[PDB]
Amino acid sequence: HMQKCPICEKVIQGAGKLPRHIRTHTGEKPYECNICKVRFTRQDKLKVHMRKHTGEKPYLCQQCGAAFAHNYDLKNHMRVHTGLRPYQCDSCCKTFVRSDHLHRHLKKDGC
Amino acid sequence: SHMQKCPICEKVIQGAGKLPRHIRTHTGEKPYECNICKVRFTRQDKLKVHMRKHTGEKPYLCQQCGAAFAHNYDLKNHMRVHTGLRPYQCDSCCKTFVRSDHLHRHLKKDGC
DNA sequence: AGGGCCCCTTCCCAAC
DNA sequence: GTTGGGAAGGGGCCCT
DNA sequence: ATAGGGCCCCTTCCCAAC
DNA sequence: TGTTGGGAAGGGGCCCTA
Ligand SMILES: [Zn+2]
Ligand SMILES: [Zn+2]
Ligand SMILES: [Zn+2]
Ligand SMILES: [Zn+2]
Ligand SMILES: [Zn+2]
Ligand SMILES: [Zn+2]
Ligand SMILES: [Zn+2]
Ligand SMILES: [Zn+2]
Repeated sequence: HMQKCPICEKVIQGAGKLPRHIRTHTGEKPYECNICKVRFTRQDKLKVHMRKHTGEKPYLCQQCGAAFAHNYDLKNHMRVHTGLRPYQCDSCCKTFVRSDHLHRHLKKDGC
Repeated sequence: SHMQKCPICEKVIQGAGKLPRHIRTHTGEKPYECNICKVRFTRQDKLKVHMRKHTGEKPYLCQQCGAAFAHNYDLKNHMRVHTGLRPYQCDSCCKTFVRSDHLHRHLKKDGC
């Protein structure tokens, strides 16, 4: 369930997820694309890469017809139609539409 | 409880008794206050470091020249003039840096 | 218990 | 100054 | 044999000085 | 302009004491 990496000593969660993390140290990339033969450290990244060769964006917006490569990217897009800005800075009260936009504002100062 | 997940951000915090310290990063609580300048701190060890401003203590002394410094990074920087050593080196560039964060922002800033 | 698969985060940087 | 696509990496969840 | 406080180490970060 | 660097923020290991 939880284990420390023998190289970086950071805690890795999830059973069987340690070899995947160690590949970020060793750099080994077992999964290879059948077309461009670019190698990848993880299988889910290679699967996403194969869609780049076809241009497939399977997740479509119901309102504007916009296509996205990831289903969670489509949920981020729905905020354009709903106008919802769920992230807010408790010091400024300024709102954002993505979490990293709020994270960028907090690491600054003078706010 | 050498390892525990924070009840707020669900991230793993290591070390016994280290969770309330991490919780204060969420709440902003500053229970440690310098009684001279009234500046508040979230951690006791950060208060001790701040006390050196008033005591003038420079506990980091060089073993060769004997110069005293207030922070460990001052001594490490000062050791460079005794050595000439630049300790951090990229391998996809063989470019040399003086601090660790200089190498990190070089491996993540376009370029090579 | 470990493999797919997906969700989620920040970082970079460009379009706007 | 705001938005967002791509990518790296971590963790939850399902199934066999 | 153990848990918590103190203490000091390390890192990346912003961003200003050089 | 690029490079250097001071200090903040935060996480983790070691030691001492109960
Ligand atoms: Zn590691
Ligand atoms: Zn390919
Ligand atoms: Zn839409
Ligand atoms: Zn704000
Ligand atoms: Zn937390
Ligand atoms: Zn003070
Ligand atoms: Zn010296
Ligand atoms: Zn390089």
